Amino acid sequence: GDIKIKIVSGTASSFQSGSNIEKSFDGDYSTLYHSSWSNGASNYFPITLTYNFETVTDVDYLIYHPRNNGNNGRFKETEIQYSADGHTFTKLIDKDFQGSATAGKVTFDQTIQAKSFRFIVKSGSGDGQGFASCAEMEFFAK
Ligand SMILES: CC(=O)N[C@H]1[C@H](OC[C@H]2O[C@H](O[C@H](C)[C@H](N)C(=O)O)[C@H](NC(C)=O)[C@@H](O[C@@H]3O[C@H](CO)[C@H](O)[C@H](O)[C@H]3O)[C@H]2O)O[C@H](CO)[C@@H](O)[C@@H]1O
Ligand SMILES: [Ca+2]
Repeated sequence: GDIKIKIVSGTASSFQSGSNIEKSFDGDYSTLYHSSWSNGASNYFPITLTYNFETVTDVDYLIYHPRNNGNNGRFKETEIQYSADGHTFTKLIDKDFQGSATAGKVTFDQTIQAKSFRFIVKSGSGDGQGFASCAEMEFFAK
């Protein structure tokens, strides 16, 4: 029924080497995007994650999949943004994933036309002040 949108590239303002952003769109729920393990800085958060499609595309909802074992980096408070040209970004919604260990779905009020999505991760679960991590990020159209 629903169509999954292909993520072709992305960026992360913080990553641990070997755990860069593309590990969250490789289709494998065991591989992780993971922010830098050096999480002691006062300005460590927020962490900004950008997911890019090939072209502007119709999108109706997204699903964030946290790591399915371990508690380091489960998203908590975020701002979700998107962009129609990959450069200029528009606030979509504030979403609090609550540090949940299960998938978090966000359904948009209306279909949006996006080439890119961006997550401003303000907080995340884990040791110390927390981390940001993601097993898979998915985007769908109805
Ligand atoms: C024993 C020790 O050094 N404890 C310190 C504590 O370490 C936090 C650390 O604990 C576990 O890791 C151990 C060091 C060891 N490698 C192990 O496997 O037991 C956690 N691993 C597991 C499987 O539970 C570590 O989780 C990892 O953390 C990474 C980020 O650092 C990343 O998120 C990985 O994905 C994740 O598996 C981690 O929790 O740290 C405290 C304070 O920070 C210190 O006081 C202890 O001495
Ligand atoms: Ca993955």
